[PDB]
Amino acid sequence: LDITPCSFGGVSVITPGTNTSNQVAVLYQGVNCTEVPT
Amino acid sequence: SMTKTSVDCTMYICGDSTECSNLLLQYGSFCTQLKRALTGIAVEQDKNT
Amino acid sequence: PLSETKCTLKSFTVEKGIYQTSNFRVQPTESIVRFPNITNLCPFDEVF
Repeated sequence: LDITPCSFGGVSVITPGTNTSNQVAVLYQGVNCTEVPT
Repeated sequence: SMTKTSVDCTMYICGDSTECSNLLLQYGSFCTQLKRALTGIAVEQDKNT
Repeated sequence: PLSETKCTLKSFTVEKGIYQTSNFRVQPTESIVRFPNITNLCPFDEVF
């Protein structure tokens, strides 16, 4: 049986600052989100 | 411009063990310097275009 | 994730831009131990 390792890909956030808005856009880089931090 | 790369210290140094992540924090900000250095390359490669 | 910007950058406020934070952590579920079926114990009492 082959071994393919887990836990790959980064987490990037896109937000305006604290004097503007609290909304955060989150970029998942390189990982397909059709399959899918606390 | 050239190829923009990013190197994580979690998957490269450690073999996904609990002992390697606990002893990485004793060395501190050594991987804080390397992630800010590869970020500052990738800002200036977009300014070259 | 607004406070993940404040945790990694070690700053009280947030500056406008795009910041790299962290990576995925996938917790394992079970543990698999594989050993073949041998009904014979080793003769350690013969040499002792």
